[PDB]
Amino acid sequence: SLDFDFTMAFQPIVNCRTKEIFGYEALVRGLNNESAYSVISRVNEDNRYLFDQMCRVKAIALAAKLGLTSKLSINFLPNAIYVPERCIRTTLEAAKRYQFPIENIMFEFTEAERVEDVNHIKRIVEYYKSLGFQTAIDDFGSGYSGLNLLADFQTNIVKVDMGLIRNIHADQVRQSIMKNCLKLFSDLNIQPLAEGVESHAEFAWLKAAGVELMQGYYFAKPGFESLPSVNPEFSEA
Amino acid sequence: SLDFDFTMAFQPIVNCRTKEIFGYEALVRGLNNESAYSVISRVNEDNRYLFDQMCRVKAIALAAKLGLTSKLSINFLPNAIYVPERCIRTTLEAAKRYQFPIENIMFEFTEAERVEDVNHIKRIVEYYKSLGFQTAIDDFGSGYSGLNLLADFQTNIVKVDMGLIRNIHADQVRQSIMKNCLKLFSDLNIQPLAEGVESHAEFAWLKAAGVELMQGYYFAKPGFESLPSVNPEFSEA
Ligand SMILES: Nc1nc2c(ncn2[C@@H]2O[C@@H]3COP(=O)(O)O[C@H]4[C@@H](O)[C@H](n5cnc6c(N)ncnc65)O[C@@H]4COP(=O)(O)O[C@H]3[C@H]2O)c(=O)[nH]1
Ligand SMILES: Nc1nc2c(ncn2[C@@H]2O[C@@H]3COP(=O)(O)O[C@H]4[C@@H](O)[C@H](n5cnc6c(N)ncnc65)O[C@@H]4COP(=O)(O)O[C@H]3[C@H]2O)c(=O)[nH]1
Ligand SMILES: [Ca+2]
Ligand SMILES: [Ca+2]
Ligand SMILES: [Ca+2]
Ligand SMILES: [Ca+2]
Repeated sequence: SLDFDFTMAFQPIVNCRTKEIFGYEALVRGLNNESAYSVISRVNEDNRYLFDQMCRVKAIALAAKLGLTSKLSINFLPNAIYVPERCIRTTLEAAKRYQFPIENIMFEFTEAERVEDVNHIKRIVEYYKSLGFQTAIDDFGSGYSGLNLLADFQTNIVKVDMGLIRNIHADQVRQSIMKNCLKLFSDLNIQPLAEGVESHAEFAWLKAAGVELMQGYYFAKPGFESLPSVNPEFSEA
Repeated sequence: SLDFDFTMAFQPIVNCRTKEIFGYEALVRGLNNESAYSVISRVNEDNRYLFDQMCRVKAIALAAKLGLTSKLSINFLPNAIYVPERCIRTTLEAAKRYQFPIENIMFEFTEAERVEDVNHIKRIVEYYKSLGFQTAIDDFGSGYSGLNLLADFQTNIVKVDMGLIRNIHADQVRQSIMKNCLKLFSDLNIQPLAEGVESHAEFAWLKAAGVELMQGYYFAKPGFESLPSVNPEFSEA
């Protein structure tokens, strides 16, 4: 073990077709709502497995304490940790003590590590899918999270990076990128999710294009140790 | 300022529609055909801009000595100190002295390894296009080189990474990625180039799906200080 402490904020993912909440992403904060980066910047190589586990337990315990009945999304620590089976029971144990279905837990793989050689996140994704977890590719269209991931394995969901979503209602290039990626997603039976939606104009274009799942300040900012309600402008039109 | 010396190999790019050679990529080799990895291993921060400039001039001089009449494709090294604006003169002087038309020189931009700045390699790409150079995004669909690049700037050509190409006649996920990227490249009016083609089966599929420009061992391996001829089996049907 116990070097430093932190907690979670939660940000809803909204199904714009049914206007209900698909789930919440768990986002780490310091005890006074300090930033995620200011917490993760204290995570080094020696306490990576401890911090990984504590994030998982902390997100599961808080979501359950707050009464989350939809999905809980947890970023998988990008550091390609090994023996994917080692300390997966620490996540299985936590979900059992809070009676939280494995099937309601989605791990988001945000590949952005030091070495561009680690395709064996495929081993981890296929293992986690075998236990019943949902899976997502995070930050698709940025960093390392690219087509190279889709080529070798497919997750339930792909979170399109907010760089690709910003101002898309009037950016012809991003429009074409998204149009052709959605058909790719459809061909791969993968569900899209647009992240970082900030304005109604982006929302309205994404929804016409066929995206149902969306996340962003437009719907709700992350809520410190709380499960935010979603913007009235969208939930009543 | 020459701590060591090297030279070049050249590998043809074939336009399979017109059945003629589009150009040659210049690939650095050791003086005894040592690997490009072995030559770039000796590049540190101190001799970065020096090595770079030597690469471009060496490639132009050799190409001109060997009698190249088509395009010459040069890799723009990532971490190319990211401040070119004035230091393109050495490339412009070399092209003029060896009477090599600048419009037949293509630069291949493999990555944006200055991610603290956003428009960084966009700044360079637009500058070299403004001079009349050809440009290409290299290793598309692998590594850090992907859709995030296409969203903010467009080159004349996008070379699709051979990881996405490998065994594509057999791999239905890769067939879908490529079908939908090809239509995206069409929408953006970017000419696709398939890299690393190794067999006929791959070539025939890529050809049938509308790729014209291709490169790889199936056509010819890189030629040490030479301009290799292209395999007769593809040009004899
Ligand atoms: N400009 C903008 N930003 C938005 C919007 N909606 C959400 N954001 C923010 O984007 C980030 C998405 O999280 P990420 O997973 O892509 O990066 C995350 C994630 O990669 C990483 N992280 C890694 N492991 C984590 C972990 N166990 N728990 C929480 N965060 C973790 O911390 C990074 C910091 O994210 P954050 O909390 O500051 O901001 C959120 C979120 O508040 C939006 O609409 N507009
Ligand atoms: N397995 C396989 N490899 C192939 C095939 N066809 C070509 N290759 C090779 O793939 C590499 C494509 O070059 P790249 O730009 O994608 O990576 C290049 C490039 O990023 C960099 N580099 C090489 N020459 C450079 C140069 N002159 N200037 C700046 N950077 C250079 O080093 C890497 C290795 O060059 P290489 O000679 O060993 O291999 C070539 C090439 O010889 C193929 O069909 N199968
Ligand atoms: Ca995430
Ligand atoms: Ca993300
Ligand atoms: Ca290249
Ligand atoms: Ca390449």
